Amino acid sequence: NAAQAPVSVIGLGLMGQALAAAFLKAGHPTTVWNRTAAKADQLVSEGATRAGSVADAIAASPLVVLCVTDYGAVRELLDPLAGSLKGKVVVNLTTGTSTQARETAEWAAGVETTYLDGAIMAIPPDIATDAAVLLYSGPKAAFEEHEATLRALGAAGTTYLDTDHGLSALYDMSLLGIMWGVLNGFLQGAALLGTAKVKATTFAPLANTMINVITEYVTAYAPQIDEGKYPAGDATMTVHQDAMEHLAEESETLGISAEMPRFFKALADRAVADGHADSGYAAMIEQFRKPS
Amino acid sequence: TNAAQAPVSVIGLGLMGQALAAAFLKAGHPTTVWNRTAAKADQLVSEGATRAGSVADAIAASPLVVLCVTDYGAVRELLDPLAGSLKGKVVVNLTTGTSTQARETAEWAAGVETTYLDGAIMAIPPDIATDAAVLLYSGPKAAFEEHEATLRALGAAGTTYLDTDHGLSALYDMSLLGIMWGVLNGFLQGAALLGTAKVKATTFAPLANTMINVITEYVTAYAPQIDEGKYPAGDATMTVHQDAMEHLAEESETLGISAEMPRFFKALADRAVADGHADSGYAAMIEQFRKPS
Ligand SMILES: NC(=O)c1ccc[n+]([C@@H]2O[C@H](COP(=O)([O-])OP(=O)(O)OC[C@H]3O[C@@H](n4cnc5c(N)ncnc54)[C@H](OP(=O)(O)O)[C@@H]3O)[C@@H](O)[C@H]2O)c1
Ligand SMILES: NC(=O)c1ccc[n+]([C@@H]2O[C@H](COP(=O)([O-])OP(=O)(O)OC[C@H]3O[C@@H](n4cnc5c(N)ncnc54)[C@H](OP(=O)(O)O)[C@@H]3O)[C@@H](O)[C@H]2O)c1
Repeated sequence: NAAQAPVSVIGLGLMGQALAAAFLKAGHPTTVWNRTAAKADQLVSEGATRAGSVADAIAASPLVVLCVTDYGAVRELLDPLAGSLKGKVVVNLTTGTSTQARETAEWAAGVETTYLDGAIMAIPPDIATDAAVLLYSGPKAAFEEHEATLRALGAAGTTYLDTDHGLSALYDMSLLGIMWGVLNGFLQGAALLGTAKVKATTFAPLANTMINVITEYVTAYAPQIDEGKYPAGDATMTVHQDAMEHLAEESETLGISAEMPRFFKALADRAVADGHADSGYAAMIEQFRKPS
Repeated sequence: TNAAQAPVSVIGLGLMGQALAAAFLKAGHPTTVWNRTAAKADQLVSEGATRAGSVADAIAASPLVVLCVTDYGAVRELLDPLAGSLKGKVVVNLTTGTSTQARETAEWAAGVETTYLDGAIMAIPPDIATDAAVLLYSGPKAAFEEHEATLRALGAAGTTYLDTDHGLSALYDMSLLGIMWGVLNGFLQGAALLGTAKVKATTFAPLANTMINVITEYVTAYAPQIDEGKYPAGDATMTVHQDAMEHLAEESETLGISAEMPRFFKALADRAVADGHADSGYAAMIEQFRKPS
């Protein structure tokens, strides 16, 4: 039970406030602390306990969640309190780099404390909804002990990765790259359809229907990438390349941007040059691996 | 019982045409077929399709006539000579082409008093007649409604009417392919990045798909902002997007993979910031996609 699983939240910015709110509404006794005291007021009025100091906030709970600007801020808060951390589980949902995650984990074992490094794939209003994804890396046992508590932040999207703490930051970037790819795809299409007086609101649901179809292509292409074998099946790179041609041309003609379609065409042109005219789109992995 | 009463002819039996005729046949339509190279019809004829001897026979055989050939040059070559023969027929042209070709062909069709729908197929042949198939139609609404049930044999869930401008089918086609490449390139970027830490693409795939599903909700929220020209930050400012694109690009260069796409994405964001949209949400990016380059 949640009443038997206390948790402290250190950092009550926009995201930290929503995490504390989620812990509280799921029935955890929730201790909070922020450098700027007034950011706790709304949460205190709703039943959270205001800690007197960072030390108190750590002592209050066996599970300690951090969510501040950067890992500089994290070290500033925790360095002085090494002794205070023994036997606690620290869950750091601050966004940072791979190396920061790994170095912080190293420092934590050094002072005998358990450390998970997380990454939040969500905006504050989506915390505690099925739309929330939250990634955790580090010791599996500590994740299992606190799984039920952590699921208060997003029951469906709470996801353990592996032991390397640095995976959380890598998966974060990788998923954001997908987000920008999807959204830029949609925006290109809205601009094109806009020249024929089609509204983006009219286009959205059909765009989403298509995005859902494409997830099946992701699933089919994945083993091809791992095996290094790129059978055309469906459609050759030559067919993709020709279709990219038409998108670029019709974009230049109708008076909108053609930069992305031309950039996409260039990548395909390189795969053709490397011998993959008759291979399928999975062969494009080779272009994304080539430096600069 | 309905399909037995709804004949359809298919003109063009290439890889895609064969799958369309197969779908019509297995849904119980009496299906007449014709191909220039006559032997490509054998498999379908053996399964119960009628071999039309000529294009004219194929047109006489059915009230609904579907074409699916290489290009609109091929389409005109086949149909021009048969103007008079087409009165009272519905011609459904699922050949891929440009906007202008659709509109010119529709003009020719009214000229010879026939009904003409211009379609585009967003599917591979094996996906025809599955819930994965999307098929787009533009032109007269009444003709689409009359034959909707029959057409749904090609993909019951994804058979979609757009509007009266015949040219819309080709525009929507391109727009959706752009989305496909954006999704797939996003996935490939991520697989290459995770591959440096010995994470397999198959381990990454399910999480990538979970995330793609979440992103559909962002598309839905951004769409009205685009139509209204008002781009409230809500969630995440362009400054936040810009910084995160920075980190993706840097970590990519460091780990020895391509950083061209992340840098290209950053460039577009840099221009939105320069135009004053630091505190706007991602919908403000529509302005960059509308600028001629
Ligand atoms: N907002 C989102 O949608 C979102 C999504 C995913 C991930 N994240 C990540 O979550 C983390 C927090 O984001 P946010 O949205 O809450 O940012 P924010 O609203 O700007 O708040 C930042 C928090 O860090 C604290 N802080 C900064 N420097 C500090 C220091 N030296 N000592 C003590 N406290 C310090 C702030 O204290 P004061 O309140 O005293 O200034 C505040 O509690 C970031 O790493 C962010 O990238 C955010
Ligand atoms: N394959 C796909 O995944 C796919 C997906 C979406 C859209 N499409 C579109 O579907 C259309 C057909 O593609 P496909 O994949 O079926 O191509 P295909 O396998 O190359 O077949 C082309 C068809 O067009 C016929 N043809 C070409 N010129 C002709 C002419 N002058 N007179 C009579 N017939 C002619 C061919 O007859 P012969 O057999 O006698 O050559 C054949 O039946 C294309 O516009 C394509 O872009 C295909």
